[PDB]
Amino acid sequence: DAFAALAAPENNSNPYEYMRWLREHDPVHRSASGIFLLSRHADIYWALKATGDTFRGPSAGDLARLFPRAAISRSLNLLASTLAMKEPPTHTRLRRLISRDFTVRQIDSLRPSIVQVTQTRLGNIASSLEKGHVVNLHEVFSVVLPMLIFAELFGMTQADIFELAASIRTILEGLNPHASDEQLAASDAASLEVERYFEGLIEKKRREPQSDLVSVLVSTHDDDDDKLSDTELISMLWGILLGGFATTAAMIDHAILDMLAFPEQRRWLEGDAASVKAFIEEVLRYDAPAMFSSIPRIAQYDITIGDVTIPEGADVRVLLASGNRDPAAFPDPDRFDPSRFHGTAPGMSTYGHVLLSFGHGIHFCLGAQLARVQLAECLPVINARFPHLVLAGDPVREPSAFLRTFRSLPVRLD
Ligand code: HEM
Ligand SMILES: C=C1C[C@@]23CC[C@H]4[C@@](C)(CCC[C@@]4(C)C(=O)O)[C@@H]2CC[C@@H]1C3
Repeated sequence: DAFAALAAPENNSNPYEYMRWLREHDPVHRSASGIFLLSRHADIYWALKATGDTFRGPSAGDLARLFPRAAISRSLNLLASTLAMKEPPTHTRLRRLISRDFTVRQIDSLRPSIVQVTQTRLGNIASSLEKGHVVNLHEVFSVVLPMLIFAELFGMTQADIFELAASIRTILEGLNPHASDEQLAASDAASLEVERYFEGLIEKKRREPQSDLVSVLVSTHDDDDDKLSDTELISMLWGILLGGFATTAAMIDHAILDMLAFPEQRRWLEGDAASVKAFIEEVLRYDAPAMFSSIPRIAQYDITIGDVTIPEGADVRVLLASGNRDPAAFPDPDRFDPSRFHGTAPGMSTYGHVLLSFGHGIHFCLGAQLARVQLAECLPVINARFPHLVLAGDPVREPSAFLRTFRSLPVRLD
């Protein structure tokens, strides 16, 4: 069972050796649960692009058949009504309600806050590091920047997002096939607390609307529940919150760790916009924040791939991280090399193969530009501010079945 392999402590630090074995010996892998896992870049790309007809989100019947605990799991039923589980026209309706605030144009208008938050945070980080303290950069920068920026966009107070960060982490870990009974229970319970917060937040924004995404969603719902039902509203709030910062923080963590691990590639962070972006794309390819997606893709046909046949109705997952290191798509895949993404469109290598960390197709990440811009603003500043930064020991990873997140990124000045 590949999902238990990826969650095993042995493979927590570097799971790519197992992923390499999986691509070569079982690329269309059937787990013990009957869930399939695609590890080759070309198959992952096809599955993502084919979502719509060949693959769809689960119906009511699929949900009961594949997730028998669904009637009992608050987290699973909240997921079932997010737009990531839907196809057009429903998917098109939901996405258009939220896409404006994530466009290039609107993300640009956040750059002053990103700079301000970055400079304010670093000024305090510098003060502590010049005394010779050790700083958990994950805790005091990597999570803080996207939490604050997301809260501003979404309509949450900074106090709210910090109060809920622990609930978010707990919810996220229950969203994978290897989740233990305890993790699933804890996830459902935290989803309840998050849902109660949003009930309070909805009434506040109903009575006090601002230029934030939650206010737009609530007014849309209040005006016409066929544009956004009560079920779709609460799943959207819960879902966007889940996706709003945890993976961005992990990207920042990975970027800092790559900065310190490969001093030769650090020069890319000192160049023009294109050179900085190229570094960030290679961070995303080299170690995706989500190894695979919690989102099920249900086969609408028997799908024969080589000698393996995926039966109709089967849940299929995509190992984004493995496709990112597939030598058929990225030569010398274990080399960290920003030149792959220099001068090209975002996510596209100079040889025409895409990174997969943001997905592809109808469910391509809504927040990709928001994530990329935050790191493009702060990473060159970190690099210039602290040239003598080093690790003060091994980073402590958040043990996860599928997310590549950290509990600590301990640094100090040399
Ligand atoms: C580096 C940071 C991020 C990564 C690696 C990431 C990853 C992903 C992936 C892999 C998917 C597709 C999942 C699938 O197709 O099964 C996705 C979709 C999505 N992401 Fe991102 N995400 C990031 C940041 C964000 C942020 C900051 C937001 C802010 C709202 C966000 C919102 C969404 C939404 C709404 C979708 C669903 C889009 C749709 O179904 O049409 N993500 N993300
Ligand atoms: C509104 C939503 C935002 C979304 C983005 C993708 C994200 C999840 C699924 C949470 C787990 C990690 C990750 C990266 C994944 O796909 O596994 C999240 C919750 C539900 C939907 C999709």
